[PDB]
Amino acid sequence: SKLIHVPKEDNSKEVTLDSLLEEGVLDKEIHKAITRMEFPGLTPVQQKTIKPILSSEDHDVIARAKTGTGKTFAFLIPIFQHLINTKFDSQYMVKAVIVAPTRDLALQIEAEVKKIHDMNYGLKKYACVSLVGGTDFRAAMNKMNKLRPNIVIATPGRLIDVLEKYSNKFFRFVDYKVLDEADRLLEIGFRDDLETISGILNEKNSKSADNIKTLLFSATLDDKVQKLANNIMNKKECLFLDTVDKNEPEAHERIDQSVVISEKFANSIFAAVEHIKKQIKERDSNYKAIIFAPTVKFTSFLCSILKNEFKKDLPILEFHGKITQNKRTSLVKRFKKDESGILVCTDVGARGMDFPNVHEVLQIGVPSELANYIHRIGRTARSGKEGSSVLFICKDELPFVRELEDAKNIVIAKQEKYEPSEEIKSEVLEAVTEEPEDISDIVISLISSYRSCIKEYRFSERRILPEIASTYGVLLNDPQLKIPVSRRFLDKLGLSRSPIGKAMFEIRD
RNA sequence: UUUUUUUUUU
Ligand SMILES: Nc1ncnc2c1ncn2[C@@H]1O[C@H](COP(=O)(O)OP(=O)(O)NP(=O)(O)O)[C@@H](O)[C@H]1O
Ligand SMILES: [Mg+2]
Repeated sequence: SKLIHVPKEDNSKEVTLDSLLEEGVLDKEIHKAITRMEFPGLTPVQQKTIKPILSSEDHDVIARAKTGTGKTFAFLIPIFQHLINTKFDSQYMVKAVIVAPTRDLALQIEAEVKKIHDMNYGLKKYACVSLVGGTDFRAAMNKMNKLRPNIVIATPGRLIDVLEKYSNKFFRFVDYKVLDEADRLLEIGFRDDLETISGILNEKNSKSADNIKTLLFSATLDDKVQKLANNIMNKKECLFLDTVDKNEPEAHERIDQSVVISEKFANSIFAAVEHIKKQIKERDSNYKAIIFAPTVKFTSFLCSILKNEFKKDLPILEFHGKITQNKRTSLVKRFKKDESGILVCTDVGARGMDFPNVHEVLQIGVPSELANYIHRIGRTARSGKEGSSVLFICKDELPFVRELEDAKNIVIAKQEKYEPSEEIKSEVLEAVTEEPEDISDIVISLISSYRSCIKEYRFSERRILPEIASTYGVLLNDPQLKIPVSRRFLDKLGLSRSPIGKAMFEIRD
């Protein structure tokens, strides 16, 4: 299908809620809702996408816009307008399906729909239900039946689950599907699910298999997502609306980026602790920060250290996929409202989540994928605000920083070295209550995570894996101690004959 | 000795 490029341009007439109202694109009721939010104007992506999304042209839409620049309302505004345009047709049926890669992001998008409802009670007739995992299935279906929503927001697993059982009842009249964080939903492990969802929706559609229009949004995407999305895009024309220059870096330019390079992976923990201690002092505890880590087990470990160091100064919140869904939701609600605190998380919180007035994004080690560097740091500097980010890595992770320059055109000007004092090491290690078996589990989780991104980040396997493994000895304060394991385990790892495996493990079987 | 998410509360 034909991809039509509409690139970023300089002096082009500003689009406003009024001008869209005056020109007949937006109805009074949706103009009213958004006006009462009292935004200075419409963001660039909103100005660019609202009219094309609503145009009677038979096209799909792809939109690129930097983190924190209002992509959510860029799709919700025209979705509401479509619901108004067709209000007497199939009024009890789902007309728009929005899919997100995480439950908390799905729930956030729903909360934003509810804000529109709150600014104009006349829009409540266009009801919304979220379909996400870790929530009661029956309670959610009771809500579908009671409210007969025109808008569904969902994560892929639970959406497929509902569709296999109830696609005929609610989903035969869908006109739009939206992939938020589209590039993420089209990677391995979501792409097949999105193809399944798209196939069901197209097959059940009462008008035709090509009826549904598809909208893709992300801060990180290009021409190549069209290829990846080929089986889910129905229309013969695809509009690519871009608010970023072709060669311009995708990272938000307002973020003051830096990297702190240690000799050892474990030293990044000490660097981060000292950085946080200094920020708490200098800002008189007026400090709101998010710190990312590579694995669930390590995030949990890092939370223990940060609580021991900083619980007296700031709240420390632990956010990952093994936290119960009730707690994930309640902690997201709190950190959205709070003026200060530290959110410690995995890449579950890398994309989409909008926590106002975060001062800094910190990262210990590398993201779960290259693009997530851009999304991670984009948790700060949202809707016009300032922000900073610090990447704490060790020397053997430097090829990641080179790949950021090579692949994404991101050059971090501020780079410095770090070496921990014996004082900080003692302070951090002595409060660690984890048993050796727990430290082993934690470091093994890191070995696995790093092993999986060696090719993508161009690491040297023979250097990076031993360095990650050596964290075990560092944390037990004995640097020639290796991780005790079984031969059966080493065989499973595929390192039984490797000198790399010999440098990491001791067969204490 | 589940590497990040993502139905199984249908
Ligand atoms: N026109 C506007 N003017 C000012 N703020 C806005 C506007 N539209 C939305 N916002 C706010 O901007 C913040 C970020 O919007 P959001 O839609 O989450 O960004 P996004 O582009 O999806 N970011 P990401 O998902 O991180 O790539 C939210 O707090 C919105 O309320
Ligand atoms: Mg978003």
